[PDB]
Amino acid sequence: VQARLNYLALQTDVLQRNQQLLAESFNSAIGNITSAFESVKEAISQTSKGLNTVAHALTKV
Amino acid sequence: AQTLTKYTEVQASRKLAQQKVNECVKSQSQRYGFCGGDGEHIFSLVQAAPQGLLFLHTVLVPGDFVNVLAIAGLCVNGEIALTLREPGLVLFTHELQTYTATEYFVSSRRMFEPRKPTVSDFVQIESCVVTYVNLTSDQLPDVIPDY
Amino acid sequence: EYLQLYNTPVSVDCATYVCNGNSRCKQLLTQYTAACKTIESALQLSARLESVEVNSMLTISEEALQLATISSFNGDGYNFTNVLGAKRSVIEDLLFNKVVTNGLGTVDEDYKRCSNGRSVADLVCAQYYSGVMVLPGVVDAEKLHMYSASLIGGMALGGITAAAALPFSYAVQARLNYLALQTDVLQRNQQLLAESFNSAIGNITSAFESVKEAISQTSKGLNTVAHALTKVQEVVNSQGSALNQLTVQLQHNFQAISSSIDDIYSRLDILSADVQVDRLITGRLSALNAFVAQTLTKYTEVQASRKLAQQKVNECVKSQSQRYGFCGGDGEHIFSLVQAAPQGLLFLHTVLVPGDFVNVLAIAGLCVNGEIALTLREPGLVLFTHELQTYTATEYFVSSRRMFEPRKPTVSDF
Amino acid sequence: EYLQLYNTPVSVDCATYVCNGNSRCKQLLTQYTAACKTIESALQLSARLESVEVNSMLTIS
Amino acid sequence: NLLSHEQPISFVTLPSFNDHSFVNITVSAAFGGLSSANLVASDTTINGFSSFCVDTRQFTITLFYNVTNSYGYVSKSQDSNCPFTLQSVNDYLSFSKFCVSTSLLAGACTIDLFGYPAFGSGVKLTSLYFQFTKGELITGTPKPLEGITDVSFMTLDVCTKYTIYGFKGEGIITLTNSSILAGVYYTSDSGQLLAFKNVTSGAVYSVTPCSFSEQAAYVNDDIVGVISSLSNSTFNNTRELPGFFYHSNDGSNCTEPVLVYSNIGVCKSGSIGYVPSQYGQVKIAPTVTGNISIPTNFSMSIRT
Amino acid sequence: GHIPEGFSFNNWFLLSNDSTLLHGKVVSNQPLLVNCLLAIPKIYGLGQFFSFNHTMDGVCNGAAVDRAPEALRFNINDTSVILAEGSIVLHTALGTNLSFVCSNSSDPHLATE
Ligand SMILES: *[C@H]1O[C@H](CO)[C@@H](O[C@@H]2O[C@H](CO)[C@@H](O[C@@H]3O[C@H](CO[C@H]4O[C@H](CO)[C@@H](O)[C@H](O)[C@@H]4O)[C@@H](O)[C@H](O[C@H]4O[C@H](CO)[C@@H](O)[C@H](O)[C@@H]4O[C@H]4O[C@H](CO)[C@@H](O)[C@H](O)[C@@H]4O)[C@@H]3O)[C@H](O)[C@H]2NC(C)=O)[C@H](O)[C@H]1NC(C)=O
Repeated sequence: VQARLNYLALQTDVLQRNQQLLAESFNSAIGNITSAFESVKEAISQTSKGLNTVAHALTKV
Repeated sequence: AQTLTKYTEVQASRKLAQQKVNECVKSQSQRYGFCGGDGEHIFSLVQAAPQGLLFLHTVLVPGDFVNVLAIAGLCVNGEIALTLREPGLVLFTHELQTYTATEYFVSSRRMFEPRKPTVSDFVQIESCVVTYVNLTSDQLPDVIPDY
Repeated sequence: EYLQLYNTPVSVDCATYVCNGNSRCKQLLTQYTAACKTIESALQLSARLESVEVNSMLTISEEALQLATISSFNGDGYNFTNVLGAKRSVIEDLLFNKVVTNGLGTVDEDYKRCSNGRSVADLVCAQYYSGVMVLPGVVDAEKLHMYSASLIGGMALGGITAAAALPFSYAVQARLNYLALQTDVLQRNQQLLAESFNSAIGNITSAFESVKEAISQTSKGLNTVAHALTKVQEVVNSQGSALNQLTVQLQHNFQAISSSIDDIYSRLDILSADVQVDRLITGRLSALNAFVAQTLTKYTEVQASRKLAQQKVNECVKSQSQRYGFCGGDGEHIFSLVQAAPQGLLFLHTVLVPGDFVNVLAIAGLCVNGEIALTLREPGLVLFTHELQTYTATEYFVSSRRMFEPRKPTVSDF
Repeated sequence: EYLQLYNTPVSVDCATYVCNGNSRCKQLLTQYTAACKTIESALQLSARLESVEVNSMLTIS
Repeated sequence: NLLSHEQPISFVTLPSFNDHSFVNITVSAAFGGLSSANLVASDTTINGFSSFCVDTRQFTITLFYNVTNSYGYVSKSQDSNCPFTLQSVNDYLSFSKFCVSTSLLAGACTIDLFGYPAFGSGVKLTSLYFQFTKGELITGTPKPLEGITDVSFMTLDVCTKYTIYGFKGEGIITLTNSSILAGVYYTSDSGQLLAFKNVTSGAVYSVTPCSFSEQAAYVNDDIVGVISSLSNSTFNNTRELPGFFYHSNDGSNCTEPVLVYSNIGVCKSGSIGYVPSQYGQVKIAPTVTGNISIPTNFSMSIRT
Repeated sequence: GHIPEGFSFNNWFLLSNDSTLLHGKVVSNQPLLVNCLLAIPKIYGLGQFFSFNHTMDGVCNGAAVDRAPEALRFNINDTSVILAEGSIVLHTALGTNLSFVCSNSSDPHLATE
């Protein structure tokens, strides 16, 4: 993931936890797509129904 | 007719799925929104789904922006004009309210990743231009440490 | 280039189409198990999918839209007057008026007019009494205008402290740098670019109001405005086709003694009237299944245009494309504008075409003292001399291969 | 890789298909208003679009 | 619409007085035998003759059976090779000519009349051959119906079961001041009547179906509102929008739509509103010398 | 034998034994080829025999064409002109003549409007 960040911009300011705010933002994303794969349309808002999200993926499946 | 048109309707999805595997999953895409819409791509995972693939395009999105005065280039002694080589890098100062400033940095335009300028980032272009900072070889090492 | 984003959705009340509100026919129609469910939900679940796809790719940006719409856009030599508008632009008004004057169904019709018979019903209410409803177009020409201005103004958005629009001669200089690092900047070539674009946009706006008495075959090809106007008129004319053939199948009789159900039930015995109304029910359910098959393939034909339009917005309009021909065929791309068009977007891919070529001797590298071999680092740069008739020469330069922007070599290039 | 560029166009003389040159059938066929217009022009306008879209990408140098 | 048993009849036809003749048909047969019931000496007449052809602009067919079965009763039935039945000819059908005979006429359909004097196999009493031509002038009728300048009757503004120049249906008839200069009736491509003239006065009337199609917004297992052409409906609030009416139990605006289509949003309470365009995150144009902004703290997001 | 372009079509209707076309293009078999146009001033009637086997007579506008008609079009503005006994007689091929007659009574064997 560090090598994949370098293709966007060469990384420099590594001090003060600069990777952990990426890693814990992924943990809290993958732990939310896994809830949409078992929750129900009572918990849907119209932005959570768009062209690149899990409720549209399920409707298409 | 219904069955062959449904194979044709699916082939055009499978050609896209083979592109997303090769450009989002196996490599990384510089194509702005191909891997999962607006953001900067870093990786797509893949999961098996009923008759195809589910792609989990893990994009990067900015919570915050930093506002900086960009400098086109340096016009040293009014004689030699230096410009950054790479169109993906910006030369800047934090000191928005003034045409010239305390100290200078380089970063990508795509992520704020600052570094001090290096003599290998700049090329001497044929002519100076009115947008460039007026500067002297007596103070160019305040911009470029190791000049 | 014209890319269609959406298909005007259509809905049917199958009991009104098949039975004209006759009660005895509705009582027979429920025996055809789920024939109505499998027509209605195919049209409704598809009309919903279009609504969520198109409204979810038309993401406006509020801090970009305020730089275009006010016409306070600093073209700084470039005449954007035809593109912006205060409500639509000059090109958007000419493009609708060249086609939506002969067109239909791209202006949303009102059904309030057709519960009251104080006027004789026209075609678009004779369909409604036949039970078929064209819904409001998936996105209106004001949301579709705001999107286009949110993309034009998105090019002037240099930073979120958006106090004034960025002079467009700077956004074009940055877009030239991704082709070649510009060096001979104290030359007329920025005004050559600007006054060439001023003439090119003057010539597209004239083609939205000129006529085929002034067309030649090269001006009719794959990436020019006459091809876009043929493709726009093919969409606007085609939208009625499946919906007319649905409606005339109500005047077929399908071997029954009449084409109307209250005629049959008011003339045959009630045993034989059910037997003939089953041929009208079977025929009219088949006419709807044929219409659903036409309609779903016409959504699927659009979706590959929408996916391409979204790629061109992300790679040509929001960013810049290094892909050679994707934004408007052969030439170096710098920007594409967008405009609203009858059921989609019109792209104005502004590509740099060279008038002239310099001829120069390219040198692979330097073999210093027969010992140390210097080569350029970057395959985009060529090391050259102007002196073609000899193996070695007066003085040396480096430039891009894509544009002639010479500079002296630096110890950092090698 | 093989990619198809063009589909070999086909045109119909709608009165000749429907009536074989019988004069009294042509007379009847005119009562099916625009039935031949909406077959002929769909084939001719599509054959013309293939002509331009293919002969405009096959630019020789 | 709630007019099922109520709905008025309407009849509109080319202007006529009360010009009526009965086509009254007598069928006679005799029966006998003690070990089974069987038929002898059948005869048929229309107005006392073997054939009749209608000349007056209204007629009624009536059947008289004059069957003398010793076993006490006869049941009677009809077979039609025909687009009508004898009692249905009376129900306002229209024709260009109409002739009836006991003997085969040139283009004719058959009505065959049968009796069942002892239950099982029936016997044919008589055959009626009908020669007719679909048209406008000569109309079947139940009874001689009065009038001086016209025979036609209408009810306007109410859902009616109509015959208008041989078209039949249920609909609302309304007077329109959209005068039209040629013909007598105007039809859709759907083959359905849209308007017609009262040709004696030039006035044009328009026909609507009396149930229109609507879209019901269904949320949480109830119909919370309905989209319509109509100004009145069972819900207690109505709102007018540029293309349609919306009916609901709640006239407020909507800030949390559970359904959207285009820019129309329907809330859980049944409110309607307009839903704004989604706002995407800002992208920064490449620029050389302005005050620029560079993306800094980056979160991560999964797009599926 | 064609009707001139730019003629008004003041009271010429396209014929139907059916529904009437409100607007648009149609291609149809109509009595619009003209053999002659016998124009009579509104202050005169006329009595003539027009035969579906002979050429129409009497001086008539433009060039006369020697064809027997298939249709006769009468372009009368005030219908007071057509109501009299024997105002039209149609001679059927079966040798039966059919005569239009009008009465102020609903019984035909015998007041201004
Ligand atoms: C509304 O519906 C009515 C119903 O009447 C419809 O009437 C139909 O009109 C057409 C004319 O438009 C009539 O068609 C003609 O048919 C005859 C032959 O039919 C005969 O035989 C049957 C017996 O089985 C009889 O019942 C019937 O009465 C007839 O005797 C054809 O002869 C006619 O053709 C002539 O004209 C054609 C061009 O229109 C020529 O192509 C053809 O060669 C004939 O030309 C003749 O005249 C020419 C003049 O120069 C001459 O040069 C030629 O040598 C030749 O002599 C025509 O096809 C049909 O009868 C009517 N239907 C009925 C019930 O009879 C109305 O037209 C219709 N209205 C509209 C607008 O829809």
